[PDB]
Amino acid sequence: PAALKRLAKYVIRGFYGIEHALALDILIRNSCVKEEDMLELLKFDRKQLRSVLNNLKGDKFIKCRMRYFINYRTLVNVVKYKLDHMRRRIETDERDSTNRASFKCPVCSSTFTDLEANQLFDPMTGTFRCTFCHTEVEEDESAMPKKDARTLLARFNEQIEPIYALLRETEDVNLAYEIL
Amino acid sequence: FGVLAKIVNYMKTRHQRGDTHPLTLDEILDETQHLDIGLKQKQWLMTEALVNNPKIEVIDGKYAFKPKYNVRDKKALLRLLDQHDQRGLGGILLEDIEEALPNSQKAVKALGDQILFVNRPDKKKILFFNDKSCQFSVDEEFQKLWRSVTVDSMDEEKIEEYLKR
Ligand SMILES: [Zn+2]
Repeated sequence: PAALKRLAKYVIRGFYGIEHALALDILIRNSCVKEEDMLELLKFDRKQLRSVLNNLKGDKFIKCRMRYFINYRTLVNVVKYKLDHMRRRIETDERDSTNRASFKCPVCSSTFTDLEANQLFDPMTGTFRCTFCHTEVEEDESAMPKKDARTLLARFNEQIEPIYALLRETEDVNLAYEIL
Repeated sequence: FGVLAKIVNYMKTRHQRGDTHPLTLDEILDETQHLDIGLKQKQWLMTEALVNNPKIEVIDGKYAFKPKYNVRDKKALLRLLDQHDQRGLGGILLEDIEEALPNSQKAVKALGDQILFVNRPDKKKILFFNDKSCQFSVDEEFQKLWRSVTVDSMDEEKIEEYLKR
């Protein structure tokens, strides 16, 4: 699983810090080392390394063997589980959160939609008057992208996708590798 | 007893200064002008203590590798710092400083090669390691990563699987 080893080397760099990356890396070689031994090998602080180990174990990066001696080893799922979850994270993002229908009152900075426009009308002025502090409303752009920026992240996501294509192929090879 | 401990500290200092040359107990007594420690004590120090001390290597009639298990080389252990896939496993800030010169200049140089520093043990201790792959997207570094993961909790992953199918 040399490909998976490298795909993992990708995952450590992208994800957490180098301490975590270092701990994951030693484990990738099918480590079953004693925690005290893993402490001496790593030379971290015992409590804090354990904090690293608990942070990694809970998100589900780690598996154990109760030997009452405690032993740690990389969970046997081969990242894909992590990647699938991450893809959903990206897949959620990708979806538009900005409404194409949007007035706001400058005074109260509240937000309103097309749905409220048929009620926020006032015929004596021929335009819109707010509910609790009647003032003219114009556009919104509140807690929302004005220009480019969510889109730049979507373009960023697009930029990510080719450099992830090879990794998707790494996955393809891994997925054929599930005969072996 | 005290005299020997002073010898060891001197010996570390002399190694730091650069004098890695092999020498004898008689020579150290001389150079420190403490030959009048008495032949009984001299002998006991020589043929019991400084033979049971694992920090020195006895060669023929003289002591080598001086202060401890070391390889010295001008503290320019670049290959050692490299060390292929093993990657040192991990160097210590204290050992490099003890080695010859202060670490800081070397570390600064090492920070612009492939090395990373972590504040191990007591934030005051530092370890060096070898990184490789760059980070994959310029986000604000930490807000998107916090949002991106699979729920720590069971059946979440199964809800992601079900949404895919
Ligand atoms: Zn208002």
